[PDB]
Amino acid sequence: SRPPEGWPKGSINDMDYPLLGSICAVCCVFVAGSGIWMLYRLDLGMGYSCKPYKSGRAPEVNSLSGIICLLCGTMYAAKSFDFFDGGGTPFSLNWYWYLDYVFTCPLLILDFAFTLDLPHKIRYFFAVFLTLWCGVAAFVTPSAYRFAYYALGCCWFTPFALSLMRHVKERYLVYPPKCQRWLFWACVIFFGFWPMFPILFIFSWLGTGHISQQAFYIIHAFLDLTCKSIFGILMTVFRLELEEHTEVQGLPLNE
Amino acid sequence: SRPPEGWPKGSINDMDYPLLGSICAVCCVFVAGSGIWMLYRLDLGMGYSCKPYKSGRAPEVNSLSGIICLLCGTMYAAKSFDFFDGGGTPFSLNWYWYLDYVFTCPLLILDFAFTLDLPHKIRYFFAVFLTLWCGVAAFVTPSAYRFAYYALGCCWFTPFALSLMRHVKERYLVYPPKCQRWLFWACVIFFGFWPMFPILFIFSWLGTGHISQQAFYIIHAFLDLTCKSIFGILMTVFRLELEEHTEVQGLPLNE
Amino acid sequence: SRPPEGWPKGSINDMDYPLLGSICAVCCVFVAGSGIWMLYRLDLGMGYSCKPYKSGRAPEVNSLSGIICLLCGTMYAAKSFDFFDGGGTPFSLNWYWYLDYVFTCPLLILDFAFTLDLPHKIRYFFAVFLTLWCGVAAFVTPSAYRFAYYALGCCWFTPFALSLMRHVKERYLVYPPKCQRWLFWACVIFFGFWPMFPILFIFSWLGTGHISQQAFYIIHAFLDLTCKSIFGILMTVFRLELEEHTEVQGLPLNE
Ligand SMILES: *C/C=C(C)/C=C/C=C(C)/C=C/C1=C(C)CCCC1(C)C
Ligand SMILES: *C/C=C(C)/C=C/C=C(C)/C=C/C1=C(C)CCCC1(C)C
Ligand SMILES: *C/C=C(C)/C=C/C=C(C)/C=C/C1=C(C)CCCC1(C)C
Repeated sequence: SRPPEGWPKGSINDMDYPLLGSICAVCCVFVAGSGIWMLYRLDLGMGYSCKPYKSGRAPEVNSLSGIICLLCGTMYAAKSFDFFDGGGTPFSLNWYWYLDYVFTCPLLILDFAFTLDLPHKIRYFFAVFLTLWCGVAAFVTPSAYRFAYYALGCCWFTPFALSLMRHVKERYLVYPPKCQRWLFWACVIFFGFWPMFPILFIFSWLGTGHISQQAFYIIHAFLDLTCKSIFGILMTVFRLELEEHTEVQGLPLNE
Repeated sequence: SRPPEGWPKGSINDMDYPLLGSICAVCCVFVAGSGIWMLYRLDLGMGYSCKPYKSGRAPEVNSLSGIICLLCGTMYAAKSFDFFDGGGTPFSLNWYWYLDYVFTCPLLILDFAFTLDLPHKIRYFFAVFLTLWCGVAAFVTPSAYRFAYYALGCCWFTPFALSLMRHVKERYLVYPPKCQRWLFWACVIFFGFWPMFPILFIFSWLGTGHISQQAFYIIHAFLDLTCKSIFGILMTVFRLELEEHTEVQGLPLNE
Repeated sequence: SRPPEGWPKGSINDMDYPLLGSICAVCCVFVAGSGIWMLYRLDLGMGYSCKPYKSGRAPEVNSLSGIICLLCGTMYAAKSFDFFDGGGTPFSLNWYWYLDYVFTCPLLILDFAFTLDLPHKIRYFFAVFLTLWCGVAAFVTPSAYRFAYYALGCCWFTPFALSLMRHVKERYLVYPPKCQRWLFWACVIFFGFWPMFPILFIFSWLGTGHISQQAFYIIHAFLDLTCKSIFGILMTVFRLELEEHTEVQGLPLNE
């Protein structure tokens, strides 16, 4: 991909590769670290009290928050190696925008859906999956059909966002107030930050032209830290509060 | 992919791109529309009587018919954008024949297998998956090993077709006559149309040479409409008849 | 991929393609054959006595050993067609080292994990998946970041190997001595041979330079025969011994 004489001067690929490499490297360590904390604490037991799991194992699906973090962090390690190697390398996760997200965003929606017991888990998964594929297509397409792909993207996303809103709202009163606190912050992230991604696309170098490819890399690093690690920690703490109420103390869910 | 001077005149890629774009666009709307009807009716309740689901949710796997339709329709939107953009675009679902089917055909077999309660669901899934990958390989390979890939394809498909025949036949008498009617039409499609795909490959421009790449695109649009939408509607109506008998009226399956 | 004038003389791709084709072809037949035996015997019933399954079906997950074999054998058929066609063909499973393993190795770990009832099945799956992706990246990367990808690979693999060791050791005394015999050989393969793959990478033409690309193809054919077929047969016989004890004879697991 990289011209043997380096990227052209005025090229969108004429970036500060050392800085980009560095930023991915730190993001790699914090996101992966958060995942290790998540799996560790999950194994410790149920609730803050750390009541022993009857089976001696946590439920399989509780592992998704941590796994998503370890997977996102591993991709940030790859992304770093590409930047430090100057970009345009044979195995570049920095070349096809959104391809990495095809793997992590559908897992995030499942994690949220198992944690709250939302209906229509298969639908939510495919809604998210198709949305990210439209993004990928949108980014590689140089014609105006760029915006045909983007719109097709928005067609999937909008009914997904509104459906999820209604479903979370229905379950938000089932949980006790202590649980309700963590659920609030996770909703802020989901409904605050997920819309940021398509709004950013419009102002990028592929739309209006306000945001450079370099700034775009740095911004997605902050967004990935928030949408994976912090969200992950919020799901973990939400599940600890929930277990303390229902399992350690034996109380019942409003429902 | 597209030469800057357009496709050569005698080229297999010298096609009526406006017509192809148009045809994919209509197929996109009908297939996606059918899927929306499928998920809507599923949510309404069990049977024609629309008896409330006890849990308040349909079973997850009942969503596959509709999902398959929404996924196939979304790919027909992509295929349209590629044709209208003249073909050979960076994100072309019209370039690698059969790649799209790698995602939808294994889902169709699961849908049919959950609906009838066939054995060996994991086997059926991988049988179908491998068959379509052989097709993909067959299409990109320009040598005579084209027919080595095709044969390897047929090796997977033939024992799958015969195994399924036997398994459907065993379950066809379990169901009441009203159900038996819909099951018949779905079998016609599965055993009539699925064989059409490999028979078409032989007469294509990659075999004998009777069918042009353009005609081939138009024919697969009709086959996708039949194998996804109509099949989908037949599964839906079959499940409505079945639920009316077993759930609303409480009758028992012959079995 | 292949220069129209053939591969250069001193090229790593100047190989004995007839011999390579031949070797893949035999490996294809034995691995696929073993899989057919595996599914056949599974269908026969529970234990050596072949006690009828109550449901009339084997459990779905017992099919994985055979499926993995049929999938690996099918890829060896593809690999053969590529070698006989001289290499560098459009659908070459011989071009991107380790890509094929991305599909089979995570399935092997699930098969082993369902058979022994190991905890953390989702974690084990993703540990293996990410490791093989690091291999793929390592192989295509020509820079020294080759060894950054390899190390990242080893970061996933090492905690996986040690975790599995501890978990198998905990379950190895649950099973009766007759079962314990087969479990021993399967552990030899898993802990003997899986480490062979990264040790080979170091001595290859991409590391020190002791092992040629040709020898490397032949060695992986022997390793795939051992890690898929023989392992597969060991899992099958282990499950037959186990069922004879617990199901046919009704005895209890130490646990
Ligand atoms: C961890 C990364 C996350 C949560 C990413 C989410 C990304 C989106 C919600 C992206 C949405 C898009 C559209 C709605 C349409 C156009 C293309 C996208 C991918 C930017
Ligand atoms: C919705 C699309 C469907 C149901 C497609 C099915 C396609 C096949 C059954 C194709 C079969 C093939 C072979 C049996 C061998 C050669 C290659 C194929 C893919 C044409
Ligand atoms: C059937 C094939 C099997 C069991 C292959 C297993 C392969 C590995 C365990 C490979 C391991 C690697 C590393 C630990 C790091 C570097 C890259 C690999 C893929 C060679």
